[PDB]
Amino acid sequence: ALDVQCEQALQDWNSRGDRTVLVIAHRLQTVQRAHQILVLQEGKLQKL
Amino acid sequence: EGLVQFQDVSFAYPNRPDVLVLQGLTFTLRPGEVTALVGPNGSGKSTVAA
Ligand SMILES: Nc1ncnc2c1ncn2[C@@H]1O[C@H](COP(=O)(O)OP(=O)(O)OP(=O)(O)O)[C@@H](O)[C@H]1O
Ligand SMILES: [Mg+2]
Repeated sequence: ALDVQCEQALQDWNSRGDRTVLVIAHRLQTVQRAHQILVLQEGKLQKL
Repeated sequence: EGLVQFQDVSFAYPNRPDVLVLQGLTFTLRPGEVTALVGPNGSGKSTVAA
């Protein structure tokens, strides 16, 4: 529930090199800039 | 029919009536058509729905 401008602003500055971050997204939206991607379906993890 | 008409509608919440959330909204919803209402947060869209 965030407008596009704020979504872009809060894209990847969360991490500071000493913070672990887990970004849960319904789709692959503004998450391709993440070091690791984990796809989950019906409670099972799918390898890339 | 389902034909809605906003005519210069303005609104301020009763708890804070000095601030106007909506100013001079004029538009019309006609049956068989879709009217998207887009904008940033706090613009007043949910206020229009209410
Ligand atoms: N019950 C309330 N009393 C006073 N102010 C309110 C109330 N509900 C909302 N507001 C204020 O009215 C303004 C518009 O809110 P509204 O929910 O209509 O905006 P919106 O554009 O639909 O928001 P969003 O895009 O985040 O869904 C905001 O500044 C909000 O803080
Ligand atoms: Mg809203």
